[PDB]
Amino acid sequence: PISPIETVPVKLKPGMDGPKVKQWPLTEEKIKALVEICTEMEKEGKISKIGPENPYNTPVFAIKKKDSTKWRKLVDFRELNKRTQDFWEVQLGIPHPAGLKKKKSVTVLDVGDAYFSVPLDEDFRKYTAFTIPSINNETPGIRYQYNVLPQGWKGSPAIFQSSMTKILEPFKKQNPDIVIYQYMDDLYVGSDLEIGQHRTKIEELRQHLLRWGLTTPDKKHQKEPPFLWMGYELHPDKWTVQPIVLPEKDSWTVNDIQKLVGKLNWASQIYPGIKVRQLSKLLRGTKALTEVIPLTEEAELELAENREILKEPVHGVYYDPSKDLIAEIQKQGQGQWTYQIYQEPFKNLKTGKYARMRGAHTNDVKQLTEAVQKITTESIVIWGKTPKFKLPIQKETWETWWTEYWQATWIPEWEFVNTPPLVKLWYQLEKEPIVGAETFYVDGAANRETKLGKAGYVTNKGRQKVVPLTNTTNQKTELQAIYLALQDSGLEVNIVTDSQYALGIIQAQPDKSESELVNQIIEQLIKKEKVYLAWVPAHKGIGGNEQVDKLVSAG
Amino acid sequence: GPISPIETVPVKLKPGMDGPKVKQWPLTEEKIKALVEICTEMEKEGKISKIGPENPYNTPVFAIKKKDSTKWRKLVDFRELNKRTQDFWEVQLGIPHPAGLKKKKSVTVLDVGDAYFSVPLDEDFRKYTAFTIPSINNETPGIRYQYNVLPQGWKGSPAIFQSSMTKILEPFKKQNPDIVIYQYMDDLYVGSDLEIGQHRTKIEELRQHLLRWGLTTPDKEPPFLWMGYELHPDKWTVQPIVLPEKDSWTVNDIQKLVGKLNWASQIYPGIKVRQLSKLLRGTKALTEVIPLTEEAELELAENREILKEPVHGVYYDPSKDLIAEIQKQGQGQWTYQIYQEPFKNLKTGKYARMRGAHTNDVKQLTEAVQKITTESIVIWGKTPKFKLPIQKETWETWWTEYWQATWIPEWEFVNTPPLVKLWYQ
Ligand SMILES: O=c1[nH]c2sc(Cc3ccccc3)cc2c(=O)n1O
Ligand SMILES: [Mn+2]
Ligand SMILES: [Mn+2]
Repeated sequence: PISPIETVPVKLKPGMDGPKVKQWPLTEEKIKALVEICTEMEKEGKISKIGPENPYNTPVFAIKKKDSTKWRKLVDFRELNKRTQDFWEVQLGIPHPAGLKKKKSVTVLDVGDAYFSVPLDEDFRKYTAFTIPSINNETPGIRYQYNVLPQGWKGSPAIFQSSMTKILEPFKKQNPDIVIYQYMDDLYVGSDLEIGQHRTKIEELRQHLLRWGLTTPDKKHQKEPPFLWMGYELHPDKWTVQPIVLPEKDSWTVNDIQKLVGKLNWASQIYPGIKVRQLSKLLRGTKALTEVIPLTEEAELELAENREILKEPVHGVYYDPSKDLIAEIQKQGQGQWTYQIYQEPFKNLKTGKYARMRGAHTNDVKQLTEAVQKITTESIVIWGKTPKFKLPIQKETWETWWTEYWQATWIPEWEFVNTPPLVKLWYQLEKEPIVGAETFYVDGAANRETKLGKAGYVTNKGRQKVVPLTNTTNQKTELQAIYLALQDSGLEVNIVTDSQYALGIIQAQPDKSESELVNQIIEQLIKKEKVYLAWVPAHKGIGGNEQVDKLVSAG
Repeated sequence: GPISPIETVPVKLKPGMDGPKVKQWPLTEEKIKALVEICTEMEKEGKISKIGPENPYNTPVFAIKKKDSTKWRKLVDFRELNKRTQDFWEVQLGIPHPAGLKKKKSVTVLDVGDAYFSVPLDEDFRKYTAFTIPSINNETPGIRYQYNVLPQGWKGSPAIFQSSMTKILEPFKKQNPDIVIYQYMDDLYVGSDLEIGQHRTKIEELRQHLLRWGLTTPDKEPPFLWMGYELHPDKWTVQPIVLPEKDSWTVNDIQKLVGKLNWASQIYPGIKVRQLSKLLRGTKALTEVIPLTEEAELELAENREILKEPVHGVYYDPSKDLIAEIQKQGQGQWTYQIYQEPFKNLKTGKYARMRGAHTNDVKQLTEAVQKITTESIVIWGKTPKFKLPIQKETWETWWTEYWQATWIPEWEFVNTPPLVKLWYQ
């Protein structure tokens, strides 16, 4: 049998030749199963016996899927993948079901078997060759090569998808009102035809595909809501993701963890708070598939919290382009934010939770801004437009923040929603020095060998202090000095520093820090009624600065 | 499609470099619709061809509307390809910049990028121009295309077209020898000292020269040639460093001054602060008024005079990057400096009351970037690299909503607040 589909030219990465992982012998029954598999693949043209001038070989395992006595062939194409050209990988993310619009009639067809129905570039086929080992180690091995896209080869997703797009193009042109969405194994077909006509178009589509050698099995044709497409349950007016069950194992294989990471990657597109860092670290190295890894305690905290999030089903509604998109955000504390995207109240398209980006010093307004940006980009991906925002920050608070913040910053059209806890500014510095407020000149100094230092102030009233410090640095003493001045001043205070670092931290307007010292300074700033912070260059003869510099010099 | 009648120029990437592999960013629905429409017609005209995923290269695409335009224009972000493309001096098709342009009383910028599509692109180079129109919600694979003709926004296109542009403009330049014309990327800059009415008439004469050459290579060809954006560079001003004039100085005022003069002494070596700092002896309240001594008033006067003179040792080097820094000053005001070596500023400036003033910082910063880039093209002939006072994620969420130019400069993000702000304040 020959395929009418034209092959895609494929190349090895520049400079590289065929595979160099040779062929394993295995037990009597295992090979006994393989010849039956490969003979029946050769019957449908998927593989072909090759001649005596092919020098390539690719390894193979044998594993079971749900354990009957019928072995499933397992090929580790990681070796061929690293020598195969890149393909521009067109879809990074997966469709989200709330991006779908309502269709009178919907059908989901399965083409997951189609990989083996797409021919592979002939000049590349020789690099997929393998050997069935001798059964008694006497006769030469039967050598076959792949004629079709193999499962697990890096090019198969790209080439299959490209082939489907080209086969589907004429059909979509003939039927501009039908929507066909493609994502690997499943094909979504939606129309607003009455159900009888829609059924007819489906049969036309299926005959079209078969003409090109692509079959859609009769079982996996879903005509009842819920249609399952890409793990989503599509009902007529809502969609559901059923709780995702993760494996439970005493010891984990690399194939196990790889399959696990892929499942968690898909789930993170639907569920929030899914983490994959620590599990992926276990995949480092040239480790083969059947090979046992130990779980770090990081990896099991990651896994355990994932299973708790995934306990719950997720439901939502479909997109109505005739209506606004609305996004509402709430502060949940400890760096956490929740959000809902909807068009009519309480009918959610998507809900999620944003975590603070890590860093030494932050504030709630910046985090709110980050959450807005993240939701915006998500909404562009899913629906192609920016939602209108409902935010727990007063318009006056936001106005004070953005206009006075030294960086450019902005939020798109939004309205205040009175959902406590409201985001607020916890302190605001004066723009001008305070008449009648004591002026504290601060400085610090530390020995870079011993870590011994001093922090202190002098004031226009003759108030002075210097505190010796152990286990410190020059920048830390500068912050200690400011803290001392805040502690020992009245509710209104002018403070003069020469530390661009310390000024810059306070210029960044934090309301929480990883540094306990910055936090104590924040606490002080909150208690004050007015604080003016000025900067002067060190060692330029400025009176009070020079006096405190001498106070904190080592003795 | 057909092999073009015109013979192509061989082009290569820089030695040792591969082509671009840059992810497409997500696009709004209106821009995807515009791109699908534009690319469908360009494909029918043979300017681009569909490709598959076996082409491993990619460059981002989006679409913009020029100022006061309602028509979408395709904008491919070839910044990475442009960095990886050979220089065209050695192949002997660089484009030199005229120092007289900035002196003209009027300069009109024309979009001539459509002309480039009349010249074919070297077949072996086409794969490096791959781009992908994405789909809403990842519902369909992106539509992948590559160029068969000189693309807009690629630095190779004006280089390879220049011999044609020279023939096209030859009769107009002969008849108007005092008009200065400079080509930069997709734009033609046309400067004259004529009266504005007569200037505009000359620009229309030039436009007709270009459309009359449109008869000989039909791909319709006046989509954006119609637009005339007008500049007046002889009236461009610089924002010098100024010191306050006050009848009463407080301790805080004098501290601010010494800090500014100390910083400025890195640019102007003759600056002194000794007599001013002498006023600051003791440990004083910030709001106490300090009367200036004769010696301090003379030091301040001397300093004001130094700051009125240009910086020493500053010369433009076209082999070096131009850098532009921008500070947000508040109340819709934005300062900027252009330099190649720190403290050797080629220009300093200040903008106010731009689109988005008092409501949208990102729009205002985008406009400043565009104005600074236009000035740089006019003055020195190339675009600066920007240091932007904004977080990456904020800028990258929004800048394409406000971009109105057919070039795109390079940029980096500044996250530590500079004292330079109060100094240019
Ligand atoms: O005593 C101090 N000396 C200095 S030098 C400096 C930066 C610098 C480094 C090298 C040359 C000139 C200038 C900061 C401080 C400071 O904060 N204190 O307290
Ligand atoms: Mn100091
Ligand atoms: Mn000091």
